[PDB]
Amino acid sequence: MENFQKVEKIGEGTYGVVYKARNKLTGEVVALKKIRLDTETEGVPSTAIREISLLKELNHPNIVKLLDVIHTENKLYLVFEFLHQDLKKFMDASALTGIPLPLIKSYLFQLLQGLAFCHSHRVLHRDLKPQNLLINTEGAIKLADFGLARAFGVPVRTYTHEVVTLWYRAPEILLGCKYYSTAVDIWSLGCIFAEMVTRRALFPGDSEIDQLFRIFRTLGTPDEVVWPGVTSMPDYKPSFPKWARQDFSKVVPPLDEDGRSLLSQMLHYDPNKRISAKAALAHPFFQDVTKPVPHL
Amino acid sequence: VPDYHEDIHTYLREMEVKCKPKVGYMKKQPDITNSMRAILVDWLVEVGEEYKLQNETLHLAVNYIDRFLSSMSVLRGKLQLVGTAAMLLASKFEEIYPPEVAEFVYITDDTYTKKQVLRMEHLVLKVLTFDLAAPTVNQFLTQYFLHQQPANCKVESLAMFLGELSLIDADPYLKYLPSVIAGAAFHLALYTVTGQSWPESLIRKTGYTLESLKPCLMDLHQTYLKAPQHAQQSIREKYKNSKYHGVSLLNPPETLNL
Ligand SMILES: N=C1NC(=O)/C(=C/c2ccc(-c3ccc(C(=O)O)cc3)o2)S1
Repeated sequence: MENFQKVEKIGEGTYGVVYKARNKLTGEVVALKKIRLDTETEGVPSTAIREISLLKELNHPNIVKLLDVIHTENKLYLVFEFLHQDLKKFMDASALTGIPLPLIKSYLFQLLQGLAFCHSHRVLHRDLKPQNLLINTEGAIKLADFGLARAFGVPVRTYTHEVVTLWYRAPEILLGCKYYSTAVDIWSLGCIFAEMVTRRALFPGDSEIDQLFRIFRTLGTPDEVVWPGVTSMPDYKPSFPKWARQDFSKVVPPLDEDGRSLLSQMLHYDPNKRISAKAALAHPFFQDVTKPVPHL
Repeated sequence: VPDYHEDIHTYLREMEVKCKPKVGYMKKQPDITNSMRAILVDWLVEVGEEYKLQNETLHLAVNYIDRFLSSMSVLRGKLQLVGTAAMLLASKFEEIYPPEVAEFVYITDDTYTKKQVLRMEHLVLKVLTFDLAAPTVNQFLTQYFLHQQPANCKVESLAMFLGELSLIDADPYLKYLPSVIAGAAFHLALYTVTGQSWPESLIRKTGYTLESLKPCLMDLHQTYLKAPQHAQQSIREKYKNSKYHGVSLLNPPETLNL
């Protein structure tokens, strides 16, 4: 730990703070995630334990790279490759101008490649929001923050319900579903795609019921035809208002016929019908795909 | 049932080989024996039943312990500390609600301190280099169950029962990979309950013929027949209960005809 000089606190992650640091000997700029520890209590947090072991399995250009684990008695540091900023800051900085469609297409293509790699190595991310997606100066975007992530089984068991930042949380979690899997990460990515297109969060609810209703008002209220089994779900209420489906030309105006086809497959109600990250990579929306550099 | 099943199967088949313990590590342990490990594993079964822990958590902790004892000499009076920290780590990894350190200390009846349990947690993470996402017989069995035409609960409970019996005995079961033990366990469970055999669709998925499962399957048939005589009995007791369809009460087949 004495080879690193700290440059600046660059945030608070899902748990513990992230610093910019440099290696005093090689010059390498790194991100340090400091995790606080206890004897007198619980040990290494289950959240750090998951993050580090899953990250060891997840070496991919579109997944943040773990360089080292500095495991003391008193402190635990994770050493990461350094990335310039997160997608939430990028989105705010370009809120008036907009993100160019070739770069939205690029970024989504890459997030889906990272995600396909995760899913096909039995990992659920469970926290895809723009602040957990990092970008560099060269046109690359990467999944980060595997603190809430989980290694899953085939078929799945019941996992933690307390899952995904509200605005990016899939309807099957909201409705109290017993099982959920990889389709919840695709939901969040659908939400982010739309957020990039329109510059505002697609479904900015402020409680679980408000989140559901915002979903219902946009996509229509789901029924047995559209989603076999819905009306039989734990937190489903047959008194839910029945809204009609909003037309995507209105929902996400800037997007062409291919982009709207893909988004509606990422926001499918039925988790089993919802497009997979591998299938999504094969969608006509990506035929033209380039690797533009962010115009910051 | 998705689009990732084969990818995951193929990856777990690579990982099981990278995550295996050294087969002969016990011959190089100067203070501990197989029968001591068998007493430890049987106890972890009880700990799991006491805390309502997943079977997966049990399989993981046994993997952590066997890989840890692959590179580390442990005296007999420190063995339960290895096992406790391993079950603590497995719970942290796999459980929705892992039990607390203080609860782990209570189940050792104050044999170790909290400081010790947590210092050992740090050493197991060091020795395992944080590589905790290991394949288990469990993970393979659940995939294999999707091939039962149609779903039989007693078969699944007996397969689970047999895969768990294999944890207790490092001689012979350290010789075999999780996917092989699971094939054998599934075949034997199927054969016992219904008379059917290792299915063609699984021969194709796994690359394993019934012949190739023969060595592990001869062993496991023996372990099954002698189960009611065995020194360790926590698995049989657990599998008598009605959530397991009382499958440890079923009579093994006297003959396999293989
Ligand atoms: N919550 C996290 N989980 C990780 O793995 C992280 C790794 C990481 C590497 C680089 C950064 C990073 C994050 C934010 C910023 C900015 O807001 O400018 C700049 C860099 O995070 S952050």
